[PDB]
Amino acid sequence: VGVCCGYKLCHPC
Repeated sequence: VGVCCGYKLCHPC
C-alpha cells in the first residue's frame, strides 16, 4: 500500500 497521503487519511490510509 505504501504511503497513502493524498486524500484525507495520510498514513497507508
